[PDB]
Amino acid sequence: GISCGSPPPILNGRISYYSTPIAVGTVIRYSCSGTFRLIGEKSLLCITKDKVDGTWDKPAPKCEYFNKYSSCPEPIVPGGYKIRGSTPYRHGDSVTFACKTNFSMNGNKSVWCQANNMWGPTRLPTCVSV
Amino acid sequence: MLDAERLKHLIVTPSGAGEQNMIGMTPTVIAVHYLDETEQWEKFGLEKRQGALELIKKGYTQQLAFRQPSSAFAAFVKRAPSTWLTAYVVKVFSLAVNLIAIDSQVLCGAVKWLILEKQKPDGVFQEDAPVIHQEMIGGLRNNNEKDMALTAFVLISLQEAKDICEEQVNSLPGSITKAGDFLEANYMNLQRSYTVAIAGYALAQMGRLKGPLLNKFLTTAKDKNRWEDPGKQLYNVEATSYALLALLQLKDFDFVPPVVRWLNEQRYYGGGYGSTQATFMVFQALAQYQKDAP
Repeated sequence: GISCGSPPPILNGRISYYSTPIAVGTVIRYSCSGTFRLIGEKSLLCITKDKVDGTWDKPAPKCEYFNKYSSCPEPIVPGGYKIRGSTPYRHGDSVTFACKTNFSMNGNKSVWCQANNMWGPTRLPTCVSV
Repeated sequence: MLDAERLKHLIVTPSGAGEQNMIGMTPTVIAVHYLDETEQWEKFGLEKRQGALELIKKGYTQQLAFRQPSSAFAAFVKRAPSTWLTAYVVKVFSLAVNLIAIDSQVLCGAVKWLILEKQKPDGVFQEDAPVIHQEMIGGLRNNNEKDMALTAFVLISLQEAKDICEEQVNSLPGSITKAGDFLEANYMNLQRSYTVAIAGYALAQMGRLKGPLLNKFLTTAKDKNRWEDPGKQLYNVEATSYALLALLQLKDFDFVPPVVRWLNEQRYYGGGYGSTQATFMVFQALAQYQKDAP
Protein backbone atom coordinates (compact mmCIF):
# COMPACT_ATOMS: atom_id res chain seq x y z
CA GLY A 1 0.00 0.00 0.00
CA ILE A 2 1.01 3.69 0.24
CA SER A 3 3.98 3.92 2.68
CA CYS A 4 6.10 6.48 4.59
CA GLY A 5 9.86 7.07 5.00
CA SER A 6 11.57 6.82 8.39
CA PRO A 7 10.33 9.24 11.04
CA PRO A 8 12.68 12.01 12.08
CA PRO A 9 14.94 10.83 14.81
CA ILE A 10 14.73 12.68 18.12
CA LEU A 11 17.93 13.59 19.94
CA ASN A 12 17.79 12.63 23.64
CA GLY A 13 14.35 10.94 23.20
CA ARG A 14 12.64 7.73 22.06
CA ILE A 15 10.22 6.73 19.32
CA SER A 16 7.61 3.95 19.28
CA TYR A 17 8.88 0.67 17.96
CA TYR A 18 7.50 -0.09 14.56
CA SER A 19 8.67 -2.34 11.69
CA THR A 20 8.86 -1.45 8.01
CA PRO A 21 7.08 -1.00 5.71
CA ILE A 22 5.15 1.82 7.46
CA ALA A 23 1.55 1.79 6.29
CA VAL A 24 -0.47 4.98 5.77
CA GLY A 25 -2.35 5.95 8.95
CA THR A 26 0.28 4.74 11.37
CA VAL A 27 0.74 6.68 14.57
CA ILE A 28 3.97 6.94 16.48
CA ARG A 29 4.61 9.02 19.60
CA TYR A 30 7.78 10.68 20.75
CA SER A 31 8.90 10.97 24.33
CA CYS A 32 11.90 12.56 26.08
CA SER A 33 14.40 11.03 28.50
CA GLY A 34 13.98 11.41 32.33
CA THR A 35 15.19 15.01 32.68
CA PHE A 36 14.46 16.37 29.27
CA ARG A 37 11.28 18.07 28.22
CA LEU A 38 9.28 17.46 25.05
CA ILE A 39 8.79 20.56 22.94
CA GLY A 40 6.27 20.31 20.13
CA GLU A 41 3.43 17.98 19.13
CA LYS A 42 4.16 14.46 20.39
CA SER A 43 2.22 12.28 17.96
CA LEU A 44 3.05 11.91 14.30
CA LEU A 45 1.07 10.02 11.73
CA CYS A 46 1.80 8.79 8.22
CA ILE A 47 -0.69 10.29 5.78
CA THR A 48 -1.03 10.85 2.02
CA LYS A 49 -1.69 14.24 0.48
CA ASP A 50 -0.99 13.32 -3.18
CA LYS A 51 -2.60 9.89 -2.81
CA VAL A 52 0.63 8.21 -4.06
CA ASP A 53 3.59 8.47 -1.55
CA GLY A 54 2.97 8.73 2.21
CA THR A 55 4.53 11.49 4.34
CA TRP A 56 4.54 12.45 8.04
CA ASP A 57 1.97 15.14 9.03
CA LYS A 58 3.95 17.49 11.30
CA PRO A 59 7.60 17.89 12.30
CA ALA A 60 9.22 15.87 15.09
CA PRO A 61 9.20 17.47 18.49
CA LYS A 62 12.66 17.90 19.97
CA CYS A 63 13.85 17.38 23.55
CA GLU A 64 15.12 20.33 25.52
CA TYR A 65 17.03 19.68 28.69
CA PHE A 66 14.75 20.70 31.58
CA ASN A 67 15.40 24.20 32.85
CA LYS A 68 13.86 24.52 36.33
CA TYR A 69 14.06 28.30 36.28
CA SER A 70 12.26 28.69 32.95
CA SER A 71 8.97 30.52 32.57
CA CYS A 72 7.20 32.11 29.63
CA PRO A 73 4.78 35.09 29.61
CA GLU A 74 1.01 34.60 29.26
CA PRO A 75 0.59 34.11 25.45
CA ILE A 76 -2.18 35.98 23.62
CA VAL A 77 -3.56 35.60 20.09
CA PRO A 78 -5.53 38.58 18.84
CA GLY A 79 -8.79 37.01 17.61
CA GLY A 80 -8.66 33.77 19.54
CA TYR A 81 -8.77 32.57 23.12
CA LYS A 82 -6.73 29.96 24.96
CA ILE A 83 -8.66 26.70 25.38
CA ARG A 84 -6.64 23.99 27.16
CA GLY A 85 -3.74 25.59 29.10
CA SER A 86 -3.11 26.34 32.79
CA THR A 87 -0.90 29.12 34.20
CA PRO A 88 1.93 29.19 35.58
CA TYR A 89 3.94 28.32 32.47
CA ARG A 90 7.08 26.53 33.53
CA HIS A 91 9.37 24.73 31.09
CA GLY A 92 7.75 22.10 28.85
CA ASP A 93 4.18 23.25 29.44
CA SER A 94 1.85 23.75 26.48
CA VAL A 95 -1.23 25.77 25.57
CA THR A 96 -3.84 25.35 22.84
CA PHE A 97 -5.92 28.05 21.11
CA ALA A 98 -9.26 28.40 19.28
CA CYS A 99 -10.32 31.34 17.13
CA LYS A 100 -13.47 33.30 17.97
CA THR A 101 -16.68 33.09 15.91
CA ASN A 102 -15.87 34.85 12.59
CA PHE A 103 -12.16 33.92 12.59
CA SER A 104 -10.20 31.31 10.65
CA MET A 105 -7.01 30.03 12.28
CA ASN A 106 -3.77 30.21 10.31
CA GLY A 107 -0.92 28.40 12.07
CA ASN A 108 -0.22 25.57 14.44
CA LYS A 109 -2.76 25.69 17.29
CA SER A 110 -0.42 24.90 20.18
CA VAL A 111 2.80 26.27 21.59
CA TRP A 112 5.39 25.14 24.16
CA CYS A 113 7.38 27.03 26.77
CA GLN A 114 10.95 26.78 25.49
CA ALA A 115 13.88 26.90 27.93
CA ASN A 116 14.54 30.40 26.59
CA ASN A 117 11.27 31.77 28.10
CA MET A 118 9.75 32.30 24.65
CA TRP A 119 7.00 30.16 23.14
CA GLY A 120 7.92 27.81 20.32
CA PRO A 121 8.63 25.86 18.27
CA THR A 122 6.39 27.68 15.76
CA ARG A 123 5.09 31.24 15.83
CA LEU A 124 1.91 31.84 17.82
CA PRO A 125 -1.11 31.05 15.60
CA THR A 126 -2.98 33.73 13.62
CA CYS A 127 -6.74 34.24 13.57
CA VAL A 128 -8.33 36.02 10.60
CA SER A 129 -11.76 37.62 9.88
CA VAL A 130 -14.39 36.52 7.40
CA MET B 1 9.07 4.60 43.38
CA LEU B 2 7.62 1.14 42.84
CA ASP B 3 10.61 -1.11 42.32
CA ALA B 4 11.11 -2.98 39.02
CA GLU B 5 12.03 -6.21 40.78
CA ARG B 6 8.60 -6.38 42.42
CA LEU B 7 6.90 -5.91 39.03
CA LYS B 8 8.35 -8.83 36.98
CA HIS B 9 4.95 -10.49 37.12
CA LEU B 10 3.32 -7.81 35.03
CA ILE B 11 4.91 -8.87 31.77
CA VAL B 12 2.09 -11.22 30.78
CA THR B 13 1.38 -13.25 27.62
CA PRO B 14 -1.96 -11.85 26.46
CA SER B 15 -4.48 -14.58 25.57
CA GLY B 16 -8.24 -14.95 25.02
CA ALA B 17 -11.42 -13.13 24.02
CA GLY B 18 -11.72 -9.41 23.28
CA GLU B 19 -11.63 -8.95 27.05
CA GLN B 20 -9.03 -11.30 28.46
CA ASN B 21 -6.78 -10.17 25.74
CA MET B 22 -7.13 -6.69 27.14
CA ILE B 23 -6.86 -7.93 30.69
CA GLY B 24 -3.52 -9.53 29.88
CA MET B 25 -2.57 -6.67 27.61
CA THR B 26 -3.13 -4.03 30.31
CA PRO B 27 -0.40 -4.89 32.89
CA THR B 28 2.33 -5.50 30.32
CA VAL B 29 1.62 -2.26 28.51
CA ILE B 30 1.53 -0.17 31.65
CA ALA B 31 4.60 -1.85 33.15
CA VAL B 32 6.84 -1.17 30.12
CA HIS B 33 5.57 2.36 30.32
CA TYR B 34 6.58 2.60 34.01
CA LEU B 35 10.09 1.23 33.42
CA ASP B 36 10.49 3.41 30.41
CA GLU B 37 9.54 6.52 32.43
CA THR B 38 11.32 5.65 35.65
CA GLU B 39 14.42 4.72 33.63
CA GLN B 40 14.62 1.46 35.60
CA TRP B 41 15.46 -0.66 32.56
CA GLU B 42 19.15 -1.19 33.31
CA LYS B 43 18.32 -2.40 36.84
CA PHE B 44 15.96 -4.97 35.43
CA GLY B 45 17.66 -6.21 32.26
CA LEU B 46 17.63 -4.13 29.08
CA GLU B 47 17.29 -7.23 26.88
CA LYS B 48 13.91 -8.06 28.48
CA ARG B 49 12.44 -4.98 26.77
CA GLN B 50 12.42 -5.98 23.07
CA GLY B 51 10.87 -9.14 24.52
CA ALA B 52 7.90 -7.31 26.04
CA LEU B 53 7.39 -4.98 23.07
CA GLU B 54 6.68 -8.01 20.89
CA LEU B 55 4.41 -9.21 23.70
CA ILE B 56 2.52 -5.89 23.68
CA LYS B 57 2.37 -5.91 19.88
CA LYS B 58 1.02 -9.46 20.13
CA GLY B 59 -1.72 -8.23 22.44
CA TYR B 60 -2.49 -5.44 19.97
CA THR B 61 -2.79 -7.60 16.92
CA GLN B 62 -4.77 -10.22 18.71
CA GLN B 63 -7.16 -7.55 19.89
CA LEU B 64 -7.76 -6.31 16.34
CA ALA B 65 -9.36 -9.67 15.63
CA PHE B 66 -12.27 -8.60 17.80
CA ARG B 67 -12.84 -5.27 16.15
CA GLN B 68 -16.17 -5.19 14.38
CA PRO B 69 -17.13 -3.60 11.04
CA SER B 70 -18.41 -0.64 13.16
CA SER B 71 -14.81 -0.27 14.42
CA ALA B 72 -15.96 -1.09 17.97
CA PHE B 73 -15.20 -4.00 20.30
CA ALA B 74 -17.08 -6.66 22.25
CA ALA B 75 -15.81 -9.87 23.91
CA PHE B 76 -16.41 -11.88 20.70
CA VAL B 77 -17.63 -10.78 17.22
CA LYS B 78 -21.13 -12.31 17.76
CA ARG B 79 -21.72 -10.08 20.82
CA ALA B 80 -23.19 -6.57 20.84
CA PRO B 81 -20.31 -4.04 20.75
CA SER B 82 -19.45 -2.58 24.15
CA THR B 83 -19.35 1.12 24.82
CA TRP B 84 -17.04 0.63 27.83
CA LEU B 85 -14.69 -1.87 26.20
CA THR B 86 -14.29 0.23 23.05
CA ALA B 87 -13.46 3.22 25.27
CA TYR B 88 -11.09 1.06 27.22
CA VAL B 89 -9.27 -0.17 24.11
CA VAL B 90 -8.78 3.34 22.83
CA LYS B 91 -7.49 4.28 26.22
CA VAL B 92 -4.94 1.52 26.23
CA PHE B 93 -3.77 1.95 22.69
CA SER B 94 -3.40 5.70 23.22
CA LEU B 95 -0.98 4.81 25.94
CA ALA B 96 0.53 1.86 24.03
CA VAL B 97 1.38 4.09 21.02
CA ASN B 98 4.21 5.44 23.24
CA LEU B 99 5.87 2.04 22.85
CA ILE B 100 4.50 0.44 19.68
CA ALA B 101 3.35 2.02 16.44
CA ILE B 102 -0.43 1.64 15.94
CA ASP B 103 -2.90 1.90 13.10
CA SER B 104 -4.75 5.20 13.73
CA GLN B 105 -7.78 4.11 11.63
CA VAL B 106 -8.42 1.34 14.18
CA LEU B 107 -8.32 3.89 17.01
CA CYS B 108 -10.02 6.79 15.22
CA GLY B 109 -12.79 4.50 13.92
CA ALA B 110 -13.28 3.37 17.48
CA VAL B 111 -13.68 6.97 18.63
CA LYS B 112 -16.00 7.97 15.77
CA TRP B 113 -18.07 4.98 16.77
CA LEU B 114 -18.40 6.08 20.43
CA ILE B 115 -19.36 9.54 19.31
CA LEU B 116 -21.95 9.00 16.61
CA GLU B 117 -23.53 5.89 18.10
CA LYS B 118 -23.22 6.03 21.84
CA GLN B 119 -23.25 9.63 22.89
CA LYS B 120 -26.62 11.07 23.83
CA PRO B 121 -27.98 14.46 22.67
CA ASP B 122 -27.43 15.70 26.20
CA GLY B 123 -23.82 14.50 26.14
CA VAL B 124 -23.64 11.23 28.11
CA PHE B 125 -22.15 8.04 26.77
CA GLN B 126 -24.67 5.16 26.95
CA GLU B 127 -23.70 1.53 27.43
CA ASP B 128 -25.73 -0.97 25.49
CA ALA B 129 -23.79 -4.24 26.03
CA PRO B 130 -22.16 -4.40 29.52
CA VAL B 131 -18.79 -6.23 29.48
CA ILE B 132 -18.87 -9.88 30.60
CA HIS B 133 -15.88 -9.54 32.93
CA GLN B 134 -17.45 -6.94 35.19
CA GLU B 135 -14.37 -7.00 37.42
CA MET B 136 -12.07 -5.35 34.86
CA ILE B 137 -14.10 -2.16 34.65
CA GLY B 138 -12.84 -1.04 38.05
CA GLY B 139 -15.04 1.30 40.11
CA LEU B 140 -17.69 1.69 37.45
CA ARG B 141 -18.84 -1.69 38.71
CA ASN B 142 -20.83 0.23 41.33
CA ASN B 143 -24.29 1.25 40.01
CA ASN B 144 -24.53 4.70 41.58
CA GLU B 145 -23.89 7.77 39.51
CA LYS B 146 -23.21 5.46 36.49
CA ASP B 147 -23.98 8.00 33.76
CA MET B 148 -21.54 10.47 35.24
CA ALA B 149 -18.86 7.75 35.82
CA LEU B 150 -19.13 6.07 32.39
CA THR B 151 -19.28 9.47 30.81
CA ALA B 152 -16.01 10.34 32.58
CA PHE B 153 -14.37 7.10 31.46
CA VAL B 154 -15.10 7.75 27.80
CA LEU B 155 -14.12 11.37 28.02
CA ILE B 156 -10.74 10.48 29.50
CA SER B 157 -10.25 8.19 26.52
CA LEU B 158 -11.37 10.73 23.98
CA GLN B 159 -9.00 13.31 25.47
CA GLU B 160 -6.19 10.78 25.64
CA ALA B 161 -6.86 10.10 21.92
CA LYS B 162 -7.79 13.69 20.99
CA ASP B 163 -4.35 14.59 19.67
CA ILE B 164 -4.16 11.64 17.29
CA CYS B 165 -7.68 11.62 15.94
CA GLU B 166 -8.49 15.31 15.61
CA GLU B 167 -8.41 15.69 11.85
CA GLN B 168 -9.96 12.26 11.11
CA VAL B 169 -12.99 12.43 13.45
CA ASN B 170 -14.72 15.71 12.71
CA SER B 171 -17.25 15.51 15.51
CA LEU B 172 -14.63 14.94 18.22
CA PRO B 173 -14.10 18.44 19.60
CA GLY B 174 -17.90 18.80 19.75
CA SER B 175 -18.22 15.58 21.73
CA ILE B 176 -15.52 16.46 24.28
CA THR B 177 -17.36 19.71 24.84
CA LYS B 178 -20.81 18.10 25.12
CA ALA B 179 -19.49 15.59 27.61
CA GLY B 180 -17.51 18.02 29.80
CA ASP B 181 -20.67 20.11 29.67
CA PHE B 182 -22.75 17.31 31.26
CA LEU B 183 -20.02 16.57 33.82
CA GLU B 184 -19.98 20.18 35.02
CA ALA B 185 -23.67 20.26 35.57
CA ASN B 186 -23.83 17.14 37.73
CA TYR B 187 -20.44 17.35 39.34
CA MET B 188 -21.63 19.37 42.29
CA ASN B 189 -24.11 16.57 43.00
CA LEU B 190 -21.69 13.66 43.14
CA GLN B 191 -21.67 11.34 46.13
CA ARG B 192 -18.84 8.89 45.55
CA SER B 193 -15.20 9.88 46.03
CA TYR B 194 -14.64 7.62 43.07
CA THR B 195 -16.76 9.63 40.71
CA VAL B 196 -15.47 12.98 42.09
CA ALA B 197 -12.02 11.70 41.20
CA ILE B 198 -12.56 10.33 37.65
CA ALA B 199 -14.85 13.16 36.54
CA GLY B 200 -12.35 15.49 38.23
CA TYR B 201 -9.49 14.38 36.02
CA ALA B 202 -11.83 14.36 33.04
CA LEU B 203 -12.60 18.02 33.68
CA ALA B 204 -9.03 18.76 34.80
CA GLN B 205 -7.72 17.88 31.35
CA MET B 206 -10.33 20.34 30.14
CA GLY B 207 -9.37 23.33 32.35
CA ARG B 208 -12.89 23.16 33.77
CA LEU B 209 -12.12 21.99 37.28
CA LYS B 210 -12.10 25.34 39.10
CA GLY B 211 -13.88 27.53 41.72
CA PRO B 212 -16.44 25.53 43.79
CA LEU B 213 -15.74 22.47 41.64
CA LEU B 214 -12.01 22.36 42.33
CA ASN B 215 -13.05 22.90 45.92
CA LYS B 216 -15.48 19.95 45.91
CA PHE B 217 -12.77 17.69 44.54
CA LEU B 218 -10.01 18.71 46.96
CA THR B 219 -12.25 18.60 50.03
CA THR B 220 -13.48 15.11 49.07
CA ALA B 221 -10.01 13.77 49.86
CA LYS B 222 -9.79 11.89 53.15
CA ASP B 223 -6.62 13.30 54.88
CA LYS B 224 -5.73 15.57 51.97
CA ASN B 225 -4.19 12.50 50.34
CA ARG B 226 -6.64 9.81 49.10
CA TRP B 227 -10.10 9.44 47.51
CA GLU B 228 -11.92 6.72 49.41
CA ASP B 229 -15.28 4.98 49.93
CA PRO B 230 -16.45 1.78 51.85
CA GLY B 231 -15.88 -0.18 48.54
CA LYS B 232 -12.34 -1.59 47.97
CA GLN B 233 -8.59 -0.96 48.21
CA LEU B 234 -8.64 -1.15 44.40
CA TYR B 235 -11.43 1.38 43.73
CA ASN B 236 -9.56 3.76 46.01
CA VAL B 237 -6.23 3.20 44.36
CA GLU B 238 -7.93 3.74 40.99
CA ALA B 239 -9.90 6.71 42.28
CA THR B 240 -6.72 8.20 43.75
CA SER B 241 -4.66 7.62 40.64
CA TYR B 242 -7.20 9.60 38.66
CA ALA B 243 -7.13 12.29 41.33
CA LEU B 244 -3.33 12.37 41.19
CA LEU B 245 -3.49 12.74 37.39
CA ALA B 246 -6.02 15.51 37.91
CA LEU B 247 -3.73 17.30 40.34
CA LEU B 248 -0.92 17.08 37.80
CA GLN B 249 -3.12 18.64 35.20
CA LEU B 250 -4.00 21.59 37.44
CA LYS B 251 -0.37 21.74 38.57
CA ASP B 252 -1.17 22.05 42.28
CA PHE B 253 2.22 20.51 43.11
CA ASP B 254 1.74 21.90 46.65
CA PHE B 255 -0.92 19.23 47.40
CA VAL B 256 0.43 16.36 45.30
CA PRO B 257 3.24 14.69 47.35
CA PRO B 258 1.10 13.40 50.27
CA VAL B 259 -1.06 11.82 47.57
CA VAL B 260 1.84 10.15 45.79
CA ARG B 261 3.07 9.07 49.22
CA TRP B 262 -0.18 7.23 49.95
CA LEU B 263 -0.25 5.59 46.52
CA ASN B 264 3.36 4.49 47.00
CA GLU B 265 2.56 3.30 50.52
CA GLN B 266 -0.09 0.80 49.37
CA ARG B 267 2.34 -2.06 48.75
CA TYR B 268 0.32 -2.68 45.58
CA TYR B 269 2.05 -3.75 42.40
CA GLY B 270 -0.75 -4.50 39.92
CA GLY B 271 -2.20 -7.91 39.10
CA GLY B 272 -5.15 -9.99 40.26
CA TYR B 273 -8.90 -10.26 39.94
CA GLY B 274 -10.45 -6.80 39.33
CA SER B 275 -6.97 -5.31 39.09
CA THR B 276 -7.16 -4.05 35.48
CA GLN B 277 -8.31 -0.57 36.22
CA ALA B 278 -6.32 -0.26 39.41
CA THR B 279 -3.18 -1.43 37.63
CA PHE B 280 -3.51 0.73 34.53
CA MET B 281 -4.37 3.86 36.45
CA VAL B 282 -1.86 3.62 39.24
CA PHE B 283 1.18 3.20 37.03
CA GLN B 284 -0.11 5.69 34.48
CA ALA B 285 -0.54 8.21 37.30
CA LEU B 286 2.75 7.47 39.01
CA ALA B 287 4.79 7.73 35.78
CA GLN B 288 3.14 10.98 34.83
CA TYR B 289 4.27 12.14 38.21
CA GLN B 290 7.93 11.18 37.47
CA LYS B 291 7.90 12.99 34.12
CA ASP B 292 6.64 16.06 35.91
CA ALA B 293 8.69 15.80 39.11
CA PRO B 294 10.09 19.38 39.43
